[PDB]
Amino acid sequence: LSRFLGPRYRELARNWIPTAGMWGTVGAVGLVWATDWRLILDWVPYINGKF
Amino acid sequence: MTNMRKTHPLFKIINHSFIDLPAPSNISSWWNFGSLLGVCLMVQIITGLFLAMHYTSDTMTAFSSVTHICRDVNYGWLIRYMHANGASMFFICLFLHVGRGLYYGSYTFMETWNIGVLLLFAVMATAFMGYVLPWGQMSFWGATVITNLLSAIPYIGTTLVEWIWGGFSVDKATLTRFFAFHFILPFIIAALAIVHLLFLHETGSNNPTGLNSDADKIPFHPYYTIKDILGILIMFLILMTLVLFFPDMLGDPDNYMPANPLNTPPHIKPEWYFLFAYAILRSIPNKLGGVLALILSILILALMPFLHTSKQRSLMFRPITQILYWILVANLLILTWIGGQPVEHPFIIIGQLASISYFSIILILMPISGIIEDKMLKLY
Amino acid sequence: MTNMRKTHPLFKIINHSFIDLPAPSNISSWWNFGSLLGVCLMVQIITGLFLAMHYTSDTMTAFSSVTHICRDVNYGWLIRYMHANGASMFFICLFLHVGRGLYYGSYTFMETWNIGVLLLFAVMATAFMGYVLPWGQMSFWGATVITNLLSAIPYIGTTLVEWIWGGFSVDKATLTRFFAFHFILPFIIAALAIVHLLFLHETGSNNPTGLNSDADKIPFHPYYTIKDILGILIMFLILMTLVLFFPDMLGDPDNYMPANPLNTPPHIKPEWYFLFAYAILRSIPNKLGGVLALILSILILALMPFLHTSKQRSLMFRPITQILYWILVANLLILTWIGGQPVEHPFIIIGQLASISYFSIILILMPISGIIEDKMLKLY
Amino acid sequence: SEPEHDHRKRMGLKMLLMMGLLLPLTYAMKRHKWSVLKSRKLAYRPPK
Amino acid sequence: FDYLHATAFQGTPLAQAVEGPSENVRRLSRTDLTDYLNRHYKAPRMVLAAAGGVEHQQLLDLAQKHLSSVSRVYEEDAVPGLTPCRFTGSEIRHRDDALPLAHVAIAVEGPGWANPDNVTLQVANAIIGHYDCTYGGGVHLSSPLASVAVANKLCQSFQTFNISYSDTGLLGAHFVCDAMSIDDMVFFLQGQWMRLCTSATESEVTRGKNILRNALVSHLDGTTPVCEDIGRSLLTYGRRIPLAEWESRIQEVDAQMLRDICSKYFYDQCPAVAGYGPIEQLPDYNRIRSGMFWLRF
Amino acid sequence: REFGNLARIRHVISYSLSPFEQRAFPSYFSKGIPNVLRRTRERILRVAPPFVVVYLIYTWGNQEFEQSKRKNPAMYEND
Amino acid sequence: KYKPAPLATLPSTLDPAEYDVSPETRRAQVERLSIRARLKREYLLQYNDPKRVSHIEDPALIRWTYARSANIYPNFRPTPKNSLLGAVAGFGPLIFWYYVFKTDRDRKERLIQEGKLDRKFNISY
Amino acid sequence: PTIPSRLYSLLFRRTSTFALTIAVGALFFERAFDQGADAIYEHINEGKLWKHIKHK
Amino acid sequence: SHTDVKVPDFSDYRRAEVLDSTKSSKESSEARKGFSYLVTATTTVGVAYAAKNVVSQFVSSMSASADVLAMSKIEIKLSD
Ligand code: HEM
Ligand code: HEM
Ligand code: HEM
Ligand code: HEM
Repeated sequence: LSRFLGPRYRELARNWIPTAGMWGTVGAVGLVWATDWRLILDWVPYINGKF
Repeated sequence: MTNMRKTHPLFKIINHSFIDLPAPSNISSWWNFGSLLGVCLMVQIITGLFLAMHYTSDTMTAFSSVTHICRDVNYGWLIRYMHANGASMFFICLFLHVGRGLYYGSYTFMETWNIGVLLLFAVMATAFMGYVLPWGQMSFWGATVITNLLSAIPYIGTTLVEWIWGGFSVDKATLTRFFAFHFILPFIIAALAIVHLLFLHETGSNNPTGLNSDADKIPFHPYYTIKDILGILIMFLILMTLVLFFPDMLGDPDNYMPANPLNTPPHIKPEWYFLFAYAILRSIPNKLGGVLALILSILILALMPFLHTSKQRSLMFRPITQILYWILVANLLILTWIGGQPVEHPFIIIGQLASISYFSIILILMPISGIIEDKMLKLY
Repeated sequence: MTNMRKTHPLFKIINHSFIDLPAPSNISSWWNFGSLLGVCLMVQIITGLFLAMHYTSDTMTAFSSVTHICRDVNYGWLIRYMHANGASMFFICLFLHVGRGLYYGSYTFMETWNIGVLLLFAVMATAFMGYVLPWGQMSFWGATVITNLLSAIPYIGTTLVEWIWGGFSVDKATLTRFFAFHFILPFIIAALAIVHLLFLHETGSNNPTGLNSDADKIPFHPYYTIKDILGILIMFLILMTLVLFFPDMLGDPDNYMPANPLNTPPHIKPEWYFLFAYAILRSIPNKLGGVLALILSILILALMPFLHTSKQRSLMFRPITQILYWILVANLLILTWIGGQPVEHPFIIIGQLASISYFSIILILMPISGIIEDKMLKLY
Repeated sequence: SEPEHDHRKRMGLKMLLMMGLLLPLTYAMKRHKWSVLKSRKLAYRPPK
Repeated sequence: FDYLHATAFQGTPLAQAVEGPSENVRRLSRTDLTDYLNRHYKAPRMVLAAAGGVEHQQLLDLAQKHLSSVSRVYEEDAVPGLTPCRFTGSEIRHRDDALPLAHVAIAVEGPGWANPDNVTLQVANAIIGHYDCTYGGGVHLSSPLASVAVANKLCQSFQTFNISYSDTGLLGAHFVCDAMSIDDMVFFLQGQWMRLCTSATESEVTRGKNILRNALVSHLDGTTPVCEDIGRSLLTYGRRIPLAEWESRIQEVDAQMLRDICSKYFYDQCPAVAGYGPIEQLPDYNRIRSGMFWLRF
Repeated sequence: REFGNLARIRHVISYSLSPFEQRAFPSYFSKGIPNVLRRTRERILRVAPPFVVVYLIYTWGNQEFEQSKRKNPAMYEND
Repeated sequence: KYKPAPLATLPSTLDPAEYDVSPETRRAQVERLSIRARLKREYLLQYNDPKRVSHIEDPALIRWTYARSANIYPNFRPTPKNSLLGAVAGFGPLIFWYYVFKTDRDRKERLIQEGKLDRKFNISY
Repeated sequence: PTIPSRLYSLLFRRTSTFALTIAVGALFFERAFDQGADAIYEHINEGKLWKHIKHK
Repeated sequence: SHTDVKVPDFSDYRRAEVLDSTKSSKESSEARKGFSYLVTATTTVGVAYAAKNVVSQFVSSMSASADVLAMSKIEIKLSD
């Protein structure tokens, strides 16, 4: 924590922001695709009709 | 020409784990409880083997199959009451094992402790999930109350509770679900205990004094297998005193009616190892806060690797951390009594104050107690 | 920083087992059947785990619970017919693994083979204990015939018959006891598979050439993991074509009648993997000799490490022993065909000549073929 | 006997089309990972 | 290095050694050597480097007197021509298990001389650095591959190289290791390479830029290696780049710039692998490729 | 039993190439079917006449069951 | 650049092998000019001989005619690839157009014998 | 650059882009494959199923 | 010695964009990687279908039965 807070670790965290955020969207889109949420799948126009 | 216990590979891992494992010589009777949990899990598995051979799982004749076991099956009463009081023996050995783990500085065996609390979650789940299976009024309404308190979460709660029910209430699919789960879960508990022993045997065992025990080592055989046999004989003394003299004392007498959904018991109460869990769930007035206090109460002793602020390992040389540990187990006993008591003014304020004080001991006061130990012994 | 796969002990077990295992680069599609047996045993455990959530074991409503699985619960027909056709796939992969072990001369892994023979005993035990569980005519009378075969043992055999029966006939206690045994025995098979891997991993793995091949060794990952994935997908193609297109041609049609002791089927057979077992036990008119020939015909694979007389390990460079091995495979197919019909002319003669040929190929003919092979290829 | 029968043939056709669209691709993945051993050429260089 | 040049550029003119094989030494007569002298020793492919102590007008008068009219026009107007050589990612492994120390090199094709990014691939190569077992830095050495190697006793030496040719280079690491830690050295080398390639820091690249500035001025200190730099720079770069322009190319390099052009020249690329010694605990080439590209990013 | 201490092999080299730089199917449909026919020719003389005799004894058994189920026209036809 | 093709080939002026040539390649070009000079001088001597009244017997054209006519079966070797591809190219479309002709004529004979197909004005069949 | 080269350079070289391509193609494969499989199933029996006899 | 080692002719195995020695492999490197990872991703979408759909069948089988869904609807109290 105290050894993990610093300028170099903040720059490494800034370097690891977009791929971990994209992995978070991977987990969110995979959770949506696994559970088939009715609020979210009714907004995509390819699955717009009834499924 | 060659040694069989270091040549033959099953005998090599049996010899390394059981025969000349480097173990500290100064461990007390409280270190016997892990092997007591192993042999108690084995006697729960073998009594469940000889119990499920005459058990029929459906709500028309589950209780009739239980009474057929207790009356018409030869020596079936011994198997069923030995299984129930061996679940009680399993949980008092588990509670003394986790009290030893909170006491003697073994938070720091981190992967051992994390797969231990995964094992403890699975043991509590299979204990409730096998307590449904006699199909009494108390078992059915305890199943309804414990699964209905999982429905407090919005947007996933009613999907989760019709998923775990198989209907609008507890029924035939719920009982066969819980019997299949109660078969499958203690074998993955036993495999988790095997890899828990592997994560222990990576770094050996520890002493009551919190020191590096590498200077003084004895073999596990025959120095600890005869202490294992003595612990097994005193555990079988208390377990056989529980089955052959007081069979329904630790159990609930209200379970021994046929199950009826048209009426309710005058107070609803789960088992004695779930009483502190039910008191912590009853302490929070919000129901989602109660189930979050349930999950955080079981999971908060896994944060004890991260709550080691003291430079001394064990609590043997920590005198007021010992005071906070015995007031923690006093809060656990008061929680067990409060969960045994029904929901009345003023048991609720006693349960609220004792749950707040128990979370203050396990979260706040014991790290600052370790800080004031290392301040009073001039470490910094 | 440190290497996690060679530092973490739970990762060290999977690194020594499935990631950085020294495996030969030679090995064919026949060597994929061990991982296919493990994966299909895991899907049989998962499939029966999700099949026992609605199954009720009693003498009245077992067939009603099986048809409640088949048509009433959501998509339980796929799980039930997947369990039946995956028991068929379990025995397909087990018979081809046993044929691979005879095919490529891996009798020299003696304790590995003996642990495998104890797996074959336990797999045949849980398959017989699981075929009774849809309580039908074929299941009832097949369990009646196979558990009535154990009365041929003198002076203790009928006491063993009423011991495993739990009463005067096959009944409610026999069905719930076989349910308990059928649930518990694949975990014994899984622990025996773990010690099968443990006895394998020090002696190494065979190759089709049949040599000590430690010069040419590749890691298990990603080569044999991707060959495992390809074998899993072709095994699942044969398995899903077995469940979703041809679901009841391996299964007997008389299982789908409700069970009744008043009416017997005219032809009594088990499912297809026990047909060579029934061909062994129908050949001798002395039933104690049939039981002894059955236990000898399964245990003769365990005695097969003491019939390795040739100086070449694999059978691939032994063409006379290849002739005797493929006539052994065709004779086992003759046994599998002849086990399903009633004792008529000339089927008793065909089964008797097939049983004495099945013993004579293993006992005398293949060691004297190894001796003739060595004397023809100048090893004397 | 079979109320699942049309759903069984529908899920079997879904399995057959997904495995026709899957199995040569994972066979190509196996052959792609095994091309190193399938073109591993050897030589002997003795010290004479 | 000769095995790596044989297995990295197979089927090309860069596969062969500088010395030539023993079946080709024995047939070299005088007329083939004077054909080679008449073809490849031509005057505008030749520079005259002097370094200090000279005067350039004196050298040009002496080159007018002596080294003028060597040879300019070819025989049958048959010009030699440079070709873009194919880099083939491959594996050669000479297994000698009685030999004591395993020398294993792993190299990716780098951009070469005339491409301007030899400074940024060299500053990545100098962040990775070098170690030999006689270095007394110990565990406290700055390069983390060398720190891990002396922490858990992996290898005797490792040297990270940027050998460049015209449009084709080998940049990689060659390590002298034992028979029991080639898997550890390969895993920690690819982990340090792609920890550099994913999470490059400003302190790491200013350490590398400082060690490159010191390495270039320590190389171009002496008269004989500064004449080596004058001749190599005049044959390859066309002009000779002064060190002020090398400093201006070094000072524009940052960690973001290093991260993307490392993603150009490092990430998911098939390397060439050579090994002489006990090469049993080298991983196979699919494990080299699975240990290249990262499970997280 | 790990890598490195398996066996001593000296003076061997092993050329290789990347998975990416070669075709995933190097001459499959032509020049793999001669290899399949050569392996089939190599092992079908030791596989096949057991399978020829299992089809022969299958045909003998089914024909003998079909003949023995049907009654004879010789005995008890003239009483 | 300009990508090559088997049907749209690389020209020799854009070819990379014309720009990196060797003295053995130049000696090969000199020997190709020498053999073209020998064949051109022999052809031109036979062209401008006035004693010649017949045509020019072209030996390479006689060689090409003999190779395309009466060398193929003396230079046959039966290979499995040639046997399988010749069996496919000599048998395959006969079974294919057999299936086309028999399917169309079974359809036509079935529709005539059932009466669905009508020959309204079909006098010359 | 050719046809697979740009999609390798922008959505296949990073493992997060690889998994996002896998998940987005998984959702599109779910809807398109279920539509195509039910279309070829109702083409292999139009009038036998409960759809197209539901007029009663 | 070491200089007599040459890698042999890999023309029967290598791809047609790598088969010429006058071209570099970095031009077609993205093409071969985007073909083989397309093969890998088109396998993995079917593997994700087989791991989603079978898990959904097992989860819906762990859910409530159709007989329980038929019996859970109450009797209609109607107009009177
Ligand atoms: C119920 C099944 C359990 C079994 C069979 C089991 C088994 C064992 C065994 C055999 C030992 C070594 C003691 C000896 O042989 O002398 C041990 C120690 C240990 N166990 Fe467990 N254990 C169980 C539950 C748990 C749980 C739930 C935890 C987590 C709180 C845990 C944490 C530990 C720790 C930290 C030690 C090392 C300190 C000590 O030896 O007392 N165990 N266990
Ligand atoms: C895999 C091994 C096990 C099997 C096969 C098994 C099987 C059974 C069966 C058939 C019953 C119902 C009969 C009855 O009413 O007592 C039952 C009840 C029960 N089991 Fe288990 N069990 C196993 C392990 C355990 C374990 C490890 C525990 C402790 C956590 C446990 C706790 C209980 C409890 C509390 C009951 C209810 C006792 C009662 O009220 O009658 N079981 N078990
Ligand atoms: C219970 C089901 C079984 C499982 C899960 C199983 C599992 C495995 C596995 C994972 C392997 C290593 C992969 C390989 O090298 O093929 C293996 C190999 C082996 N198994 Fe089994 N096995 C089973 C049944 C048997 C039986 C019944 C035998 C005895 C005939 C046997 C004997 C062997 C032998 C001798 C080998 C090593 C040589 C070889 O693979 O050709 N296994 N088994
Ligand atoms: C521990 C995991 C297993 C459990 C809980 C289990 C449970 C069951 C249950 C409840 C049934 C009756 C339902 C039905 O299919 O009609 C059954 C049937 C059956 N099981 Fe298992 N089983 C398991 C593993 C296996 C294995 C490994 C085999 C293969 C040896 C097997 C072979 C069979 C067979 C042949 C049937 C009868 C199939 C039929 O005709 O319906 N089971 N099992």
